[PDB]
Amino acid sequence: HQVKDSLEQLRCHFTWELSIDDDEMPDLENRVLDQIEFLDTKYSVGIHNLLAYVKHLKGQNEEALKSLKEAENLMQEEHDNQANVRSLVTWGNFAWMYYHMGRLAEAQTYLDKVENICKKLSNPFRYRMECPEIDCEEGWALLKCGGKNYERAKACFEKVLEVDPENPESSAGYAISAYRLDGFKLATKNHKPFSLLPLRQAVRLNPDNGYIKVLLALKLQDEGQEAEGEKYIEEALANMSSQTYVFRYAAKFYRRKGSVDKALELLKKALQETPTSVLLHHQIGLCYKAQMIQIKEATKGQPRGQNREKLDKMIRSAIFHFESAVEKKPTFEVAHLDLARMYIEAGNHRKAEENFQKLLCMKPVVEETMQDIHFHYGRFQEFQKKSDVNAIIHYLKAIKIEQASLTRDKSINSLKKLVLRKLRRKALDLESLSLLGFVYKLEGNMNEAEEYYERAERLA
RNA sequence: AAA
Ligand SMILES: [Ca+2]
Ligand SMILES: [Ca+2]
Repeated sequence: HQVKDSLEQLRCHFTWELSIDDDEMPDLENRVLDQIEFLDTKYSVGIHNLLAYVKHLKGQNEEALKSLKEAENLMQEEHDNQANVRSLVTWGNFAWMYYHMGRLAEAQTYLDKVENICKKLSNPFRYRMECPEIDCEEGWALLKCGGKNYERAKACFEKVLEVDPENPESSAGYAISAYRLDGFKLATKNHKPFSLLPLRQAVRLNPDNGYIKVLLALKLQDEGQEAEGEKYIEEALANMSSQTYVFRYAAKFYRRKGSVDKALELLKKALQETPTSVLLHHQIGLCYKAQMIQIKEATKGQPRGQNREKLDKMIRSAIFHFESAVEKKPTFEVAHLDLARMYIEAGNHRKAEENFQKLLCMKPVVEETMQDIHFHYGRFQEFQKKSDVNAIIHYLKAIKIEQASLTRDKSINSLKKLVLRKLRRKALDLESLSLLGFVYKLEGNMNEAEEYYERAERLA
């Protein structure tokens, strides 16, 4: 059992517990291929090792070995054939691959290669290489493999910064991880911009990195400093590196600023290069949604003639792109929610309902998203299905998720409005009286609350 | 990646 025990001491994708789910694997593979072709980074060893790991999980071990050989080839060709500790991730993945393929003599050869380097560098462990480069590699792998891994990713980069606070690579990874984690909390009450200072430091330490700049721009826009942010958008757009990724986030920036036509032009250029990106399809749908809202206001809700044709084009285009996003990544919860809401605009309540039913079964990484799912389904029930019974059920389910948020407050207000309406048509509805007491209790008005709870009690 |  020495071989398997030794393999478990290696630091590589096989021991990083990435937990890649089958239903997210097609999208992951597409994003890995996009990154190989279009993200300009100093080292590409990590991304080719992740592609090999994906190929292995797909049952394509010979294809996996080709990616590991490419990782080794690129490491030398583009860095003066110098030795680099990042090779140990590749060798570790070779050892695991050969073990799984039954090429056990070769697996042992790769264990021996790793051991030889750990000894040469006075590493305390025989096989587990302790160095900042491999902490970074672990972090980048976690960061590519879905939101459930982001706290672990951030901690990988933080471990480096606790020893070397000006390390450029880990500054970048820590800032991106922190930014995405801030996004998970962006609608929660009293959320704070933990990623802002990290992003400023990462831009300082990585002055040519346009990916970091556009995230800094977006966080500045979040914090009410759009003009400052726009300077970073312009700097990133002036450099050719990673252009297709810069376009995604610049487009978000311009959409949120109100320059939707400009956003769409950038996204359509980006789609020429990465047509499988679910982020691009979702962002494109969001632009069409924003244009729909614009047309509705200019025509005060009653577009006719060419305006009606334009509106229908926006609705059907948003549906097309939201459907494209969820075909490619069926776990993309918020894209299903935007899709359901757009089927309401199209007048197809059966397809809206179908997508809401799908959403009610999901288990998002961000648990608060289920507040939005119940809230919007409750609104659909109240306003499209004319079912106060089901509206109340789902407003209550949103409220039961206790985390204070924009949506939980809207759900309380919507429930209040609904029950006040029912009491106007029937002042002695006992269920409505106690729900109104509940609402007032959640708001803090304890005397009004107990009044309605008592009033409700008497009648019974 | 909605918000
Ligand atoms: Ca390039
Ligand atoms: Ca290749």
